Amino acid sequence: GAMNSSNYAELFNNDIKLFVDDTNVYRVTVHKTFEGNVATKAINGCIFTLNPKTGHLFLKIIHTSVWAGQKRLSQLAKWKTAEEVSALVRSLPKEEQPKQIIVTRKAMLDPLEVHMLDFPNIAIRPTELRLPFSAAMSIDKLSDVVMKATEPQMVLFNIYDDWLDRISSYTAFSRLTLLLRALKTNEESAKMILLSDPTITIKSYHLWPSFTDEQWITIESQMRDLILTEYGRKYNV
Amino acid sequence: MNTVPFTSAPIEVTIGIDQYSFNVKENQPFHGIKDIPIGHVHVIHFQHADNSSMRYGYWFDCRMGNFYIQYDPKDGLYKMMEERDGAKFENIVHNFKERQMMVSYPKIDEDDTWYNLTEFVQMDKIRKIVRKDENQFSYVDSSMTTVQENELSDPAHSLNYTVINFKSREAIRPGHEMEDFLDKSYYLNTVMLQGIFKNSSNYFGELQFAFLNAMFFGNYGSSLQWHAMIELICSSATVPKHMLDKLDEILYYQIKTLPEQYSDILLNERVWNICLYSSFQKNSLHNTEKIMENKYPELL
Ligand SMILES: COc1ccc(Cn2cncn2)c(Cl)c1
Ligand SMILES: COc1ccc(Cn2cncn2)c(Cl)c1
Ligand SMILES: COc1ccc(Cn2cncn2)c(Cl)c1
Repeated sequence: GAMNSSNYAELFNNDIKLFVDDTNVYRVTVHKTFEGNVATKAINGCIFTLNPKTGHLFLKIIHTSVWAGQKRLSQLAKWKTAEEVSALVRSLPKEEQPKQIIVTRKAMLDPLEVHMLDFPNIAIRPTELRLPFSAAMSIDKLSDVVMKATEPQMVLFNIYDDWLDRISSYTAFSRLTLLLRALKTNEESAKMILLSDPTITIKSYHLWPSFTDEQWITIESQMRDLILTEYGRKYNV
Repeated sequence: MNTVPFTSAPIEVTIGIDQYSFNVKENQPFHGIKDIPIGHVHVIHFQHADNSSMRYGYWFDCRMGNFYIQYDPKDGLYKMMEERDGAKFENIVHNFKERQMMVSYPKIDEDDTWYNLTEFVQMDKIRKIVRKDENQFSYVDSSMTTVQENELSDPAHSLNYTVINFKSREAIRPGHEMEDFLDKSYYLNTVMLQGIFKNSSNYFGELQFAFLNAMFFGNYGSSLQWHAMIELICSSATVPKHMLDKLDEILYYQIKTLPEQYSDILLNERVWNICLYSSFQKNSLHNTEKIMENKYPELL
């Protein structure tokens, strides 16, 4: 059934699973035409497929060419997501294939179930959690590879950097969701927090800066405040 | 005109024959039903006064044999049986008629309800859905489960309806996932019509038989088959034009005949609203949509 607050910790057991988020697959800018009508221009997108135990991120870049000549693009985008997740699973050796796939939006269940009929043993699950994976395009290096892509492309990342050498996957996921929740609620503030100290750099093979344990605590606290703050600014509390 | 002679009526029972129902009191001198139209299948069904649980009944065709009902006090039900000695049969029926101990199937110049409900239903197909090859008639009841229901427990007592699953490999071609799931024409026309049913009449026959089992016996799995066969047509963008027109007539009479007070359990809100108002065929069922809106506007 559904992944929620009660069974949260199943994400960190030893059964391979993936989260799939499709919120950045189909992306458009809305503009005015010369005649004063409105039209969309698509820009490159990405499927966010994450193993929460290992941090392994399979970033499938959705190039705008996949939309050419197609209709009902918001609906196509869910089936294209499912088509690409299915292809990923097929490409993996049997012992690396997920035992469960958790979609962050219920509208993905039928497209993915259908594309995964060949895998009756892989459970397709929704979730009641409001996870901040839409903010993945606020991570500079991920947005950069998406926007620079001239063809379909799969890029592999560890979204936890090296954190698992020092903390558990539960704690790494909590850190990531806090970072992404902050970037979603106020990207400018959030990014200011992360990069204000020029002496803390991002390694070439990392996504986030090389904070010490003590500096992550400060960072993490500053991200909480931001989220609480914006909650007041937003609600007047 | 054909006859179904009853040895007796030892227990109080509501007896139904197609869309008709009537009450027979315990040990009332009742010896059957006369004037049954030849040329159609029929169903004779039963609900005991003392245990309205288990509606049960027999599908039959009088052209295939001489059939009668006799109560079995060990198994506790009205059983259909076949009498092969045609002479001994005619005699017993004639005696019963002369003493006027039979009720009569009604006939009117203005009625085609039963024909319209059973138009494509054929005893030979019923006997493949309900397996019991030693008899020429077929027993159904409230509790019997379908093969599909069994998959998701005794197989000999199952309703062998055609499995219809929209999220199955049978329904979905590799490489046409979105196409085949959103437009089910391939599954309707190639898999089911050309492949399994062979023609639309056999398809409509199973659809009509599932409806009738749902209505007369409150057979849950039958209702599921009925809704699934409707939905497969309604969710298909390409349907032979003759099939759409015939479906509209089929469903019109089903809706017309449904008891007003049973609409709450035999009509799937999701399927009907989808079929009438969202599906490819939302504008192709004019008669059915007009009777649904005037009779059951609440469901919609
Ligand atoms: C009520 O109709 C019927 C018809 C045939 C039989 C069977 N039988 C008749 N005479 C000898 N055997 C019975 Cl018992 C009842
Ligand atoms: C043989 O079919 C039928 C049909 C209708 C009736 C008429 N009726 C009697 N009580 C309730 N309805 C009868 Cl008795 C037999
Ligand atoms: C033939 O149509 C169908 C549809 C849904 C189900 C699944 N189900 C629904 N209630 C109980 N089981 C089945 Cl068994 C058959």
